[PDB]
Amino acid sequence: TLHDKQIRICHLFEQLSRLKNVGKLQPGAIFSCFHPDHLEEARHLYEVFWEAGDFNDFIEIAKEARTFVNEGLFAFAAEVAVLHRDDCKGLYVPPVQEIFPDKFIPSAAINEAFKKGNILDPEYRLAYYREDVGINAHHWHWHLVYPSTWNPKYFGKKKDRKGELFYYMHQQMCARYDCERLSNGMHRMLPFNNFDEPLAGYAPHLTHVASGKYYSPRPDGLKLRDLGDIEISEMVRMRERILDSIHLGYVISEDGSHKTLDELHGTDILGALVESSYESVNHEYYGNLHNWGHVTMARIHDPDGRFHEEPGVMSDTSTSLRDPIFYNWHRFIDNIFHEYKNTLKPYDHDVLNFPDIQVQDVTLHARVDNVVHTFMREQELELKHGSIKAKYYHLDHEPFSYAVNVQNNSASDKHATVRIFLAPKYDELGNEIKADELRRTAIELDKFKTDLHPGKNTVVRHSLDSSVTLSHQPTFEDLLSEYCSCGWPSHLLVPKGNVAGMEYHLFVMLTDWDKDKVDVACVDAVSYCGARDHKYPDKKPMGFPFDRPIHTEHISDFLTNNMFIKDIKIKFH
Ligand SMILES: [Cu+2]
Ligand SMILES: [Cu+2]
Repeated sequence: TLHDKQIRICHLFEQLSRLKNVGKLQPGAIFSCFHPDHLEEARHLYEVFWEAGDFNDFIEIAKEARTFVNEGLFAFAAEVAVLHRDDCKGLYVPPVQEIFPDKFIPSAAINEAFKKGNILDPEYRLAYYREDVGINAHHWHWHLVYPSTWNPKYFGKKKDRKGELFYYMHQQMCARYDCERLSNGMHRMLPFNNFDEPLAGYAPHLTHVASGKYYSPRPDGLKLRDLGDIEISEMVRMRERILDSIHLGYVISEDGSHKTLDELHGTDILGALVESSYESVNHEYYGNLHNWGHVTMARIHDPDGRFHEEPGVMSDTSTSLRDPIFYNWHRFIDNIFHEYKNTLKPYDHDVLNFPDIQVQDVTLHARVDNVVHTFMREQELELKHGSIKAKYYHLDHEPFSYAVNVQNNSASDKHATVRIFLAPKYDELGNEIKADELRRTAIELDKFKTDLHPGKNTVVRHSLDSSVTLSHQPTFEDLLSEYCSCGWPSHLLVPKGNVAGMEYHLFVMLTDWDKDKVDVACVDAVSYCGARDHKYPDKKPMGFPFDRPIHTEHISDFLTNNMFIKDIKIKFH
């Protein structure tokens, strides 16, 4: 954690733009976080970096490898290294939007400051969400804490419930996007499940200064076609083999034997073979579905390379959320997991009820009570480390707090985990969204431990303490819970809502912490990012109580005593 070490790490990712089997991908080219060949070389470099004898040696071969290796590859590999090396514990890694400002700021803005029009598509209304600097940044960091190439034996340690977190992090990005479509009066996103459908287009307007090239645009009307490395009918075959297994209740291992998709580990098993991580039980049979969709959608404009055009924004984790088809593709992937959760039996009163506890009231305090206000806000970005500043505007909300009045009818002190979620009340056509439909649109706002003393209790919690968000990201000139960069953007905690004020259900559930607790640095954004070197500190399935099918029609009829829904309104300006 010495400042000396931080400054040295800070120099490694300064103006970016034994090592035999590294240096296959060219400098200047756009690195793909999803293509198998690209990730294999990324693995080799972070393996060299973790094998390095000490911090003196790690900085040495690293300083050495960046002079000839691709800068995307190097950044990926160097961040996995800083994050997992014991000697690097305490050290931050500098903002990705500062390393490569050209992946977060428009091509025009970069051009308009190098040594110094009107809207025609409704999707532009949602650019505040998809093109947000912090959301794209988070997505980069999330995949580096949880990489698909992670080999648990090599590193001597497991990433707990990584397959289940792949599912949950991506289900939440989709659920949060839909709250933004409905906020803007639009329908919920449809899944790209017929692979013969023509895709809608997107032009990213992002240059790749390192070579004077760009992330290739996608016109409207192209349909997925076979690339040299994969055929589309092979992806249809992977989807069918997975649904098969989901409906049978078991998965077939490489040795031909049957692993069962039980309630404990089934989501994790399935997450490992759908994304396709190293931990997949049978890669030759189930494939690499999620990651091959990213690749075929990213190179759809040049399936076989003859045009020598770079991939689209879908090939990178720092830019894929910008593209509207990211959500179509991930709602299709979320449907695979949703088809599995539906084979699970609805929770019983016993698993939901926390018996002597009764939540009596919930109030959101914020200028006007039970109303949250959002607006746009400017921020600058320093471009001199990856040029000087560039201003942009993002969604932000006003600070708020929750006041939950609990009644502990026990004669002793209980310990509870307060679970807070937010879900829209109506759809864009004024209809009440039924209980089961809410499962797909409920976003996690918080999860924290509280102590309940007998009788009346009033739990106060502040929006800034949210277990979903990153509370701090120090700039490059700052470096010259803690030190990790994963976490949802604070300014994007709740949705935009509209000018009249949109209705949202604020759900609060209190469960028994002595049943949820599992046995720690970087728990700032625990919900979405987990904890460093520790297993996920909640035994309940991610998204509880919304992951299994709810058979009641209205969600208020689903409520037990330890649950409460307060209807609030989010208003924009
Ligand atoms: Cu992702
Ligand atoms: Cu993805």
